[PDB]
Amino acid sequence: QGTILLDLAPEDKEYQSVEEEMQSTIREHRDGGNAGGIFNRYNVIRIQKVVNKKLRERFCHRQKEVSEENHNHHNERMLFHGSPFINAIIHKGFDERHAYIGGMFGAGIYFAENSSKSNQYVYGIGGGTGCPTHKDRSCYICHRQMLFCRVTLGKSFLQFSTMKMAHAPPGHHSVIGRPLAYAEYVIYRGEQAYPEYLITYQIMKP
Ligand SMILES: [Zn+2]
Repeated sequence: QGTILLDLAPEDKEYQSVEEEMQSTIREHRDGGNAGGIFNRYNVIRIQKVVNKKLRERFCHRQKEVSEENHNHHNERMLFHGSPFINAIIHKGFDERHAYIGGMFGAGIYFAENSSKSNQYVYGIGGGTGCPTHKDRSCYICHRQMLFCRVTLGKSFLQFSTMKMAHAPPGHHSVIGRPLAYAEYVIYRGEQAYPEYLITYQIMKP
């Protein structure tokens, strides 16, 4: 019932689909690569499928709950996640302890539709101290990991202003924050995300 990790063959449709979503969603960030480093491309080392029967059942139960609360619209999206606690997430799921961070859109679990936005969170807020080994936010050596996740958004609060908020208004299951304007997706319950794919990669020096 615990986690099984399956290495995907680069010739597999799933590997190719995930790598292409990861590469195609790279953007040039407003910070000129301060947080996540300077790159236009990833070198994908491997992609692992994450199979956890218990996490999947709880995700499916929560999605049905959210669907019923939002006129049968669970609004599932495939979104990227970066976190220093990725290793814990694939084994134990999104734990509101340590999966939660702060940001412009309040405390919660942060996802992005752009892989390069999630890359800014891999080593912590604003890239933290960068890679453990070289303390380098733009390390081209160290292997990074990010997740590509199934995320139940239900009813989203759309935030567009650069205003610090604590939490979404009542009756909302997520925030979509857009302060260019790359969208960040915040959820408040760990069971609203399933870590489908573990991507091991390097950022490439242009
Ligand atoms: Zn490094």
